[PDB]
Amino acid sequence: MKDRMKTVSVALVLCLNVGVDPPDVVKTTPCARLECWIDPLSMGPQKALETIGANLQKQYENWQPRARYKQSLDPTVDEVKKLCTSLRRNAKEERVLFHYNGHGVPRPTVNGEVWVFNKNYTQYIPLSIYDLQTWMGSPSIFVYDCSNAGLIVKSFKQFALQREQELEVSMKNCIQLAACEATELLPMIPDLPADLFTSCLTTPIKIALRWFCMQKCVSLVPGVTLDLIEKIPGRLNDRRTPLGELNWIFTAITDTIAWNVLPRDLFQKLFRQDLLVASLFRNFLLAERIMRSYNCTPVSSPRLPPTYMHAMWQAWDLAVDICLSQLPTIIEEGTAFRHSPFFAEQLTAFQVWLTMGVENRNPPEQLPIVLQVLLSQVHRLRALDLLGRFLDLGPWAVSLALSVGIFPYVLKLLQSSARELRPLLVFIWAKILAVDSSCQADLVKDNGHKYFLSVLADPYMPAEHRTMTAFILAVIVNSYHTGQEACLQGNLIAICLEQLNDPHPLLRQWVAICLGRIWQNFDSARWCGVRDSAHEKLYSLLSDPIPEVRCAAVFALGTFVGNSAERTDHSTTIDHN
Amino acid sequence: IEQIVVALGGEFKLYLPQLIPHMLRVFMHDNSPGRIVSIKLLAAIQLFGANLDDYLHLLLPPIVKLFDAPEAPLPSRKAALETVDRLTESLDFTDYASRIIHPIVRTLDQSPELRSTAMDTLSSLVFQLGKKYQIFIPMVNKVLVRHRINHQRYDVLICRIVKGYTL
Amino acid sequence: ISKQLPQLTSLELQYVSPKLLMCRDLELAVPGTYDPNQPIIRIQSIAPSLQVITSKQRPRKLTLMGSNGHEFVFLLKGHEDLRQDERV
Repeated sequence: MKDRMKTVSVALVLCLNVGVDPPDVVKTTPCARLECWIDPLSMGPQKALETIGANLQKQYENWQPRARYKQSLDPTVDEVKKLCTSLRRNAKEERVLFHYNGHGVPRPTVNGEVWVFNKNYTQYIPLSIYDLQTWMGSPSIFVYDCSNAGLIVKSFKQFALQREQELEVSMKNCIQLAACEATELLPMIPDLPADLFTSCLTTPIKIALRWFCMQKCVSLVPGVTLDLIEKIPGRLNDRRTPLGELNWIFTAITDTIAWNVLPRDLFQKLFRQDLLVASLFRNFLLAERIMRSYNCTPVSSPRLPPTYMHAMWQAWDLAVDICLSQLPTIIEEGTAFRHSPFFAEQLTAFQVWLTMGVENRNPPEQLPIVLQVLLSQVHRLRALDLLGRFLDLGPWAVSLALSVGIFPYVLKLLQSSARELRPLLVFIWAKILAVDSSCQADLVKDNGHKYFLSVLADPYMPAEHRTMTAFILAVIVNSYHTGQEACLQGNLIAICLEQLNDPHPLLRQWVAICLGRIWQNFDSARWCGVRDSAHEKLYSLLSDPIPEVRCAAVFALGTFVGNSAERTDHSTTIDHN
Repeated sequence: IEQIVVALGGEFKLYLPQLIPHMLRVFMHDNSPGRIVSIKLLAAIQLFGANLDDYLHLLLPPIVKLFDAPEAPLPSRKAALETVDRLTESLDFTDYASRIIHPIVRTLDQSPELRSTAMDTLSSLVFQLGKKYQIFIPMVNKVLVRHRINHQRYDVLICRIVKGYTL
Repeated sequence: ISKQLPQLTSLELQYVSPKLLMCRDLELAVPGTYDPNQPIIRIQSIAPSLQVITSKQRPRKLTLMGSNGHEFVFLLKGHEDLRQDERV
């Protein structure tokens, strides 16, 4: 994934204007009023406007804390221009997010204009989409929360085409999210927040539980209501509290659906390049599913096929069903929390796939879920074993596993003190390196070699694992000067000599091969070998019963002799002997 | 009922159960000349829309039973076929593949009038399914060769599914 | 405080006094209603919100729900001695 990118800045434009309704709308008596989970009519206009502005920034910060956030409450054209220009100038070539909420002004127009205020707050001033596109740079992502949001997307694409027509006399990296279709109105039901789309995009679990509590299936759960949901204990980042497990499961399920439905290139583009974009698009699926039931249809710039009917959603409905059943005892009687069986059953299904599915049939559906449990101390061992078994089928399995995004996870487990992960990691890395050899650099830059070395020096390790470690080391140092130097600093020569005479033949062969490779086009290794009496022992393999060991020893000797760069008479004497 | 449906949005879901029994009684016992009440009721069910998610298993059987019977008049049969064709655009028909495909194939024989409408309805389903249709490709083909039924739309889809494309 | 103050237009009992919020079916009679001849009327519960009249003194507008079935509205004053009114 070479085309890395980041987002650095966020601009929050809010056209709220509390207290007055625009001419277009007539509202019911109860009506929906919550904004960012705050009732604007229980306070004064200014305090409510500031509180909403702060809560929105907090909610956005939940998903991206390392960014610069700037607010713009009830603005005018000049302020918007200044803010956008300054943000673009500061960001340079990184990505920028624009967020627009228009719940207090008239609906968009067919001419490609959106409304803002005037300095006196007595009129609505149009603002052309063309100028807004002009002030913003190429890499950008837009979010619209208004009634006829589709018109904005259509006009944006029209002007993007026009800017190419007028060049023959910026959509190439722009993303857009919209809350409605060009001819639809947002729902206003008293039981829902008045900002459904942003709530779905920024606070998935809260609205998910609130929606679940409103369905006809809740009859299967006794004594669960909204008040209990209001007091769910835990934190969104503590994977052991009740409230963190749900977030974990939600992430896993959405990632699985996204991988299963979309084509490869779009999945790589949207779900694996940037964290904020990935989170937004993952919540987009929940937004779609929830809003489909109120006669509404979100829209996006890179169009995606429908996903509201995927089977995995059923699984979600099951998990919640169990978790909320324990709430009364947990909250009232101080009972302990019982962890869910979701991951165990998913792993069981993945295991069931392997027994019969050797052939190249449809791949399994639980690969991303397996990839989501490597870094948990409970399921680490079983998941690693199953992954190792999967990777052995053939090169196609390795290619698929690399494509789904497994590389960074394994590279992070090398920095662990546990003594049980050694053989599993050795097997996985051997299988990976057998196919793609370009990873060697990434192994040396982060000093992973240490790990493998600490396994090759132990005489109690079985011979097969030692052979695999030797193969890994041999592949690492081949045709790579940095690897040569780094492994010489580890004194691989002495360890190679120590185990050169083991009964196991292939171990001898690979040890000889790596020993010959290390001092290829590298004089210091040759000096070390001469000083440490290496070739004298190596001569023994010249009479081994097995021919392949003989050939490996001959290759090692030839490489040893080749390094002699016509140096002084001592090297000449050794070469002649 | 039509006007109320168009008035309320997604909230109509909270009152359909109270009315479902009366719809079931109409389709079962209807003495009207030519069964014009049923046609109007189908016209309304066409509007019902993205509701009916939790009750598609109650209404669907009767409607099917309408367009396979040999004794009923043709207009009602066409109305039922068009009703299913319209409903396919918003709902999901993956759990009832066998419960619509078999009656359609049965109705194909013994009547040449409903040919074009029948296969117009058929092509519609094969598009909400893709790979999930493979099982049925041979069987229906046997009936297609006997009466030599042709349909550009249905033919393109089959080729794309066999080759791995979609539009 | 001078700038924070003017925007307080209402008070929610939950941030102010949960004790009153928890109250239910008390045996205390509604203030200023006891008569030794008529039957007694008790406070069923207190409403959750208080409305603050915009003035310098900022009096509240409390409302109670009696056991009889009718609401009783009151004015809650602070910084004001109210005994000379009783005598008068």
